[PDB]
Amino acid sequence: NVMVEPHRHEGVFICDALVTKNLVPGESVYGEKRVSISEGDDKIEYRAWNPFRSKLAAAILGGVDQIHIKPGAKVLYLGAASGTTVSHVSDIVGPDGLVYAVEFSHRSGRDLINLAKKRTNIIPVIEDARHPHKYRMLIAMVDVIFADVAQPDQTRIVALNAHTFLRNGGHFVISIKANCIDSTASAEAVFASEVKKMQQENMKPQEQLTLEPYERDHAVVVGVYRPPP
Ligand SMILES: C[S@@+](CC[C@H](N)C(=O)[O-])C[C@H]1O[C@@H](n2cnc3c(N)ncnc32)[C@H](O)[C@@H]1O
Repeated sequence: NVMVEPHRHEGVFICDALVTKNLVPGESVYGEKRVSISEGDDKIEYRAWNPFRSKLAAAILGGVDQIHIKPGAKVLYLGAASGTTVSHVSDIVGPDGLVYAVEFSHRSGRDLINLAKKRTNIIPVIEDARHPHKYRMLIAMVDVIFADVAQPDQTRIVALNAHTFLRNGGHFVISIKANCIDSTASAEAVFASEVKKMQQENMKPQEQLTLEPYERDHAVVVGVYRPPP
């Protein structure tokens, strides 16, 4: 009997509980359940991924087509907070991948630094994502930008980081809480405005979705970055 199967997305597993392979067996990050499966000499541990805490988990359970975060990927994560979702991104990309965890709160930054002591593939970048010139010497070109900064100017922030760091043909995944971007606009008006702005920066959405029943008026937009020469 197989208990934990690979998900459609490489590096994600499904146990309906979503889980990732724990890069640091024995350690939990935010109190999540861990499931360790031993058979003979083999052993693998997974970590439960809470879709009421992690917008990316809610999107995956909501049926997103691609997430682009995969084993070996280099990810620029904007708005890393204390590392809840970053820890699962770190699990997915694995030892040969890389996650830059950009977060400007020093309080949250201390949690990220402690998390990255055990995870070799996390670089805490405790800086303001509006000013990538201050950290551009730390960020090698990346494959994916994941953004969840919950700011009215999030699209401009993401575009500036994309134009600096994202490879041609790389991808983006942007989390959008409508009332964090413009609380006097309707969710549809916010999401349409943000999609429009992305397209103008050669961030072409390939999929957009909302996150019910985990979150209300909260979208995830996934797409590809195809800038001019
Ligand atoms: C919704 S929380 C992120 C939750 C996190 N993505 C997760 O799922 O684990 C938004 C975060 O973005 C951070 N943030 C907001 N504006 C920022 C900026 N200009 N630069 C860096 N971090 C920023 C906030 O401090 C906060 O930690």
